[PDB]
Amino acid sequence: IFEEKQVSIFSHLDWRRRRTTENIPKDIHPAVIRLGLKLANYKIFGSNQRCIDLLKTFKIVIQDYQTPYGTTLSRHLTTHINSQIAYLVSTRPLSISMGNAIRFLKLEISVLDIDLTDDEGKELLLEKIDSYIRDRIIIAGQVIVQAATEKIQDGDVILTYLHSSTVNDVLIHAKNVGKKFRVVVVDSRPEFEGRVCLKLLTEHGIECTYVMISALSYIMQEVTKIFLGGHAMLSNGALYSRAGTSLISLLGHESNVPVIACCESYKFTERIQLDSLVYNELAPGDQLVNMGVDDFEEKPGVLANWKSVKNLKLLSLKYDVTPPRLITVCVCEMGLLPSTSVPAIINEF
Amino acid sequence: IFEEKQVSIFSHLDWRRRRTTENIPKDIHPAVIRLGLKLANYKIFGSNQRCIDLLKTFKIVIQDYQTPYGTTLSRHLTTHINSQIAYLVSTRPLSISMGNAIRFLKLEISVLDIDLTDDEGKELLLEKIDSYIRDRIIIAGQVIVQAATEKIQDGDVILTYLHSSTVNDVLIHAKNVGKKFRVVVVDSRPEFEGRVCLKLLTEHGIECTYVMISALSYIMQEVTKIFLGGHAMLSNGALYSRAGTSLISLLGHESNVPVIACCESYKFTERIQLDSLVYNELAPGDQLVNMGVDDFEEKPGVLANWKSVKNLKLLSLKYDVTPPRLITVCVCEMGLLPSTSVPAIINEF
Amino acid sequence: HALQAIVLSDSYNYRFRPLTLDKPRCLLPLANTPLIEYTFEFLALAGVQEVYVFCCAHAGQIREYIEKSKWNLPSSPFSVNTIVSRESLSVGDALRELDSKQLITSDFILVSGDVVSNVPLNEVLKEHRKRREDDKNAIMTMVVREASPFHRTRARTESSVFVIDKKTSQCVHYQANERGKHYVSMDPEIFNEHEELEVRNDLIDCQIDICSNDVPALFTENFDYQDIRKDFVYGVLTSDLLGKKIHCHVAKENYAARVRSLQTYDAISKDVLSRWVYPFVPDSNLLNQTFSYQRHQIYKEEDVVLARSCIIKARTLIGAYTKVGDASVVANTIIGRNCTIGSNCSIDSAFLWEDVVIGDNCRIGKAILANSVKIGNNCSIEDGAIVAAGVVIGDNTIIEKNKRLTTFESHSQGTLNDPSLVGIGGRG
Amino acid sequence: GPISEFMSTINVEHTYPAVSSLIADLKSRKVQGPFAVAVETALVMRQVISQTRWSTVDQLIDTVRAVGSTLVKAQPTEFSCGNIIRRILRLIREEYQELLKTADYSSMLNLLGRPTTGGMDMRAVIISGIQDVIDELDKINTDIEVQSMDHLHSNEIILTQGCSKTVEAFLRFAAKKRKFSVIVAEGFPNNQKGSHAMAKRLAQAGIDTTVISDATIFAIMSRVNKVILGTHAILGNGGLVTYSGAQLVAQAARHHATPVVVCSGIYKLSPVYPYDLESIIQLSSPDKIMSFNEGDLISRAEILNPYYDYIPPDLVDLFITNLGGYPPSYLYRIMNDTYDASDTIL
Amino acid sequence: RVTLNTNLSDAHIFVFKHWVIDLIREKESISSIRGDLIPYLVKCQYQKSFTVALIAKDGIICSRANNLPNYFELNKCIAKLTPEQR
Repeated sequence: IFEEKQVSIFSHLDWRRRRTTENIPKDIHPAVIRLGLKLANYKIFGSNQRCIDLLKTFKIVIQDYQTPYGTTLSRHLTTHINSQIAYLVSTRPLSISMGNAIRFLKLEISVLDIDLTDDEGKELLLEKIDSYIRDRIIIAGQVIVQAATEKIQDGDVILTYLHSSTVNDVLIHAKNVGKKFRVVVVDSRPEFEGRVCLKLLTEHGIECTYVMISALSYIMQEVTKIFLGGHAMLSNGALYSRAGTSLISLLGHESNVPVIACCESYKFTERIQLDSLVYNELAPGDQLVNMGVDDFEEKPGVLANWKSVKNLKLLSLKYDVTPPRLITVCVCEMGLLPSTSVPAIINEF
Repeated sequence: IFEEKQVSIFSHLDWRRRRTTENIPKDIHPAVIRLGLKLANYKIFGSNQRCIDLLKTFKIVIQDYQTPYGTTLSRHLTTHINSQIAYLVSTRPLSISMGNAIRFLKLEISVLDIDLTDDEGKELLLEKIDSYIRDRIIIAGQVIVQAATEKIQDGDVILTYLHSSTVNDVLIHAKNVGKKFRVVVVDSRPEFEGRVCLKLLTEHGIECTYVMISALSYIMQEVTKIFLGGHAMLSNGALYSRAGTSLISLLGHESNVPVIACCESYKFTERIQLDSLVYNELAPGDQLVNMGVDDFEEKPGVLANWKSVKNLKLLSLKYDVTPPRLITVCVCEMGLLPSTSVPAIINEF
Repeated sequence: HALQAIVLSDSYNYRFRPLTLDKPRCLLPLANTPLIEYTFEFLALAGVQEVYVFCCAHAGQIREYIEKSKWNLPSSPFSVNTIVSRESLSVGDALRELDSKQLITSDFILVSGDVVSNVPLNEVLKEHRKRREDDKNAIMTMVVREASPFHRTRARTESSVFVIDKKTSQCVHYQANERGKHYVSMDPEIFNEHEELEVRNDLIDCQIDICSNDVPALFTENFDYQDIRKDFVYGVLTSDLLGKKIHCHVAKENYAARVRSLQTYDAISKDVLSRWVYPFVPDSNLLNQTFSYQRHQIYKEEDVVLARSCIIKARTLIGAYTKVGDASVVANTIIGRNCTIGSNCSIDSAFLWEDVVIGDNCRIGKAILANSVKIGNNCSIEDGAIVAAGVVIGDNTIIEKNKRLTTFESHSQGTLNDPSLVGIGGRG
Repeated sequence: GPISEFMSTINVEHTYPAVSSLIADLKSRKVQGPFAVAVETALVMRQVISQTRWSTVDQLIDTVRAVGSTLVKAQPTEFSCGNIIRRILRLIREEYQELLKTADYSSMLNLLGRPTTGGMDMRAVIISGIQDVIDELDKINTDIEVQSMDHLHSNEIILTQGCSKTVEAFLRFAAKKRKFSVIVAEGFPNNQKGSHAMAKRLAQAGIDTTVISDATIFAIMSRVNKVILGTHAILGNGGLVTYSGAQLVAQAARHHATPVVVCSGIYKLSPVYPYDLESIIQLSSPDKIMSFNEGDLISRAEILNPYYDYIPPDLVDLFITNLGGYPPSYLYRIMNDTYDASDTIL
Repeated sequence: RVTLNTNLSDAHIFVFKHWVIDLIREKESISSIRGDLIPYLVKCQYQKSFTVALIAKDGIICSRANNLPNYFELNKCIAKLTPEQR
């Protein structure tokens, strides 16, 4: 139990990670272990890609699952997966995409017909997982890409933030179909995921400009359109994405630049956050220590001993909540919709 | 230590008062004592009258003041005055108008350049106290009144909050010159000064409507003009008046109603506060116990034993910082000016 | 600390030789600024207090500029003297000669050609100094810049394989990257006294060397040495010099590079338009120009009038008093003071120095036109061209593919007047 | 009208060695930042007044204006230089006008009214006034830090960006009595190293310091009581030339209704009207945001690193100066009592 | 960039993909697992009928406590193993 929430505003955020397989429970599937290691040690691993790998992992878990004598398949498979989840959660907090897919899988297990034999039950679950990835993630993503690349006019200067697989695929596809444009890649500390983006975009021959988020004001005067890949859309219409995304949207608003949020409908949640502190994810403050424009290359930082230093704390939040009034349009597989249509789309399932 | 700055956002506000004369220092002049009682007791007078009475009392102080011949008038009159001030500020925190008249008197204590027989020395001093009271307060007030009155048009529905001498004079004068208008009086808890206003204005035969501050939104739809008296005008252009004044100006702004601040120049201050909490005056929490319709009629309240109840605290601030953007015009004896031009006037003295 | 530096000008003078006939190489403008000034600013940054410039080709005009320069003033950080010796000096020849004069006092900086850099050599010196303080058989530490192997600024000369002791930062192996050389052959003895080595093919060999006072004498001895890398470094490693050690300082910040080739001249110059070597940037106006930076890296001096319907595109630098015609395009191009561009032209990836006049309907690109060159109307020029010293081209002529013009008496083709090459103003 | 005219280079070098050395160091970015440039310029001016010989006030004025024009052009976005010049230029003018008649209102009324030994060895007096500037440039951090007991209170949360000796002195002074919290957004890429160092010094004073990335500025903004920023310069329209990313703090503050307080000495106030921001914003090396060893990336992409950021005048709520606390609307009167409004263009 | 080390000795700890035994019955003048190790080769023509990503091999270096006695380190390893009191 962790209950003590003290003066610090960040105190409630869970900071405990598991980077190794030391003292691991014996009931954890090998496929889950590998996923868990990739989760807490990867650096660019899209929210979509996280969900896809999770579902494909659960497929292996279910396939190899043999129901015990102490229960039917319905009641205990949820227990076995609950163990796999708890371990995965310990490595790194679940994404909204992962959390939603989990609620989906748990549901279909409970609505499994008991008259089905265990092999028919497993076969069916794998069918629906296959259909979930196919429809809700892949096809939905394709629709978003085409619908969003539609809004790109010749002469546009598209701003993007960090590394968004959705936005990346939109920009690339735009280049392919013959759209004439250029891109502003905005990057940020503690980790320069925007360089991963810049590499991908330049490899496809897309004309790019690379700046830090501090130079936002300067570079915003060249931007015609802003494209954002989301982690989740809140039910009040707010966009839940990485880092400075709200800052991009805020300064984008002041320069009359349309803020376009691209998010698959399966990443819509019923949660509504008012501030960016209540639901977030802490990143290790040690990332902020070494500063000279690189992640692991080493030369001693001024804040290296910050844990030992009294009253000196470092932290980097992974996400923030961009208010709905700063988002112009939400692009999903349902088409271009006002972001306040999120809870409406949810009921349509 | 004499200090207590804790988690309570009201912990720093001076709550210490002197309600009786018990153990009163010996060197305090009688006229100062009675002023100390009336300051700490009366519900009836504010900054303008506080300043006038303060000065007239100090003349009596200086008039009855006898020079010791170990020193003479210039070095020691300022010390004797300081004694009277220290007692007065312990009965009730000094108003801005009082503090500014204090700097005036203290400055003029010093500038007399070792000159005169003392009696002549007293003689002038009372002169610019007489003149300070004349020019800065009374004459200026009359100027403000006629400056403000000519802004009143036939058919106006004018809102005054509480009981303000300056605004009351404007309204009374307005009907005397034969202007057709009606007054909306907005009152508030704990004590109801708006009644004293309503009493006064109806005795001068002015058409009046009376509502509580809770009914502000409702009654505002009838209002065409809002007139405000000020305890002080801040150097950033903000109005520092009674506790509910900002709410008057805020809802007035939302209904496209002009907010007219009427303040004498000598009540301008160099002070700039960004919120209503750093500089304010605490009113007795027991005032909030009385069940509402009347005050001091003795009704017990559920909250009567709030002093003994843990986590239960009663609170009533006396003052309120109204942001410059909510004040339409500031009416002083210099004329109708943008409120932001206050620090300019302080240079023209 | 009294520091000195030796600048081998006139070194790569033969590479730019349709040019370097009127001016010298070190007086050639990179971005409307003579190359010698970049070198001087870098040395001044390094804290050099004494400069010696070996030169021959137009050594008079060189010495004149230096005489009338920023660096001959009382405020100048160093004292610059010049050395005139018989042309085509090798690095060894200059150093051997340097020894006969006992000019070298303490540790010194040795650069060949012209260096464009903003690397503060201050810390490299103290590193070199303290390294000598403990052991005096360490005679040279080479400043090199980290990079990627295929890096654009990493050319034929800069492409070399280094093997450095990861803790002592001592170079225990060097080999230039030649084609047909498919291997790295190390003598196994190195491994029993150096044991965490790092083989590096990612470095840029700036050839900015910090040498000790021994080196000139060490060149009097071993009189067969000509190139600072090819012979000297090879000698220390394969033990022609028996007990000498050399070190590397791999800089991880800023900029270093040398203007040696025509292509390096192009490479560095646009690395300068990009703010890579700050504050040494056109709009810093060190020689009291009037440049201003604008978006998409376009640099404009004052008194520059642009026609409307004119399109100056990205990476373009325009000198003062330069005029461009109607419906003309200038993209990614250096242009000097007092140029005049005709109407309806297209200039792309080209170089225009002072007083260059261009007629109408011209297609210029990937080209160097030296001062005072005048081009007629409807004349087309193409990549690799180089038009030197006021060579005049007349109406309706085509020029192309690396051909080097001159108005002089030597090997490259061409001469002045109306239609040139053909209708030749020289006949050959 | 510079000093390249009215004097040769070698004459400047001999007569005014300080001017030559300041020009060189302003161009080479050796002397750097508001304070360093202010002090150095003021010392160089002391030499100019000491060396220069004139018989007429006007010769002195235009001589200084010429030296000013040249020093300004050397590094034009270091407004601190020209301000010191304009300050002395006014100091000269009214030392003259009271010497003018010891030998005995509105600009709106000038439209209707009357049409139409002085200069030398007031030098001794001029030099004194220059020293008066030096003294005032030292009292800036002390005259400002004292005001922290009127704005910084216990348990408040304060947001700051980059590094400002002024802001730091401001915070720590209140911190030796009152206990509060400070969130420091680093000024990546430029003010990065300096801000981390300041953050450590704050924490060592017991101010409970939090160091965040620049992208975190919005997320934590909702819990911040007050924004206290430093600046590089304050321009003619009351605008702010400040260090990179400071508009992120400004915009996010306005969006969260958080007050923006600016701590700056009056000497950073320049009459230069920002007819532009492009000429204002200087760009440092791309090396700071991208390593040069990224060969593919740097040859295929425009890489920009602004050194400064601009903040519109209406985003600042309070100016804490050495003279005291003033609203942005009062900067108008601060100038007209400091510079002479003809030296605005030097 | 390659880091060289004769300071390192093989701890004979290995872990392979399954197909590496399909790299141990068919191809085999193979020796010793240290003879094996080298001819992974990841580069050049390397013709030899591989069956499938690109092959890869990683090394990991410790700080303390791991090596093997094949030689007479047995004397030293035995000596090295006295972390005991009672």
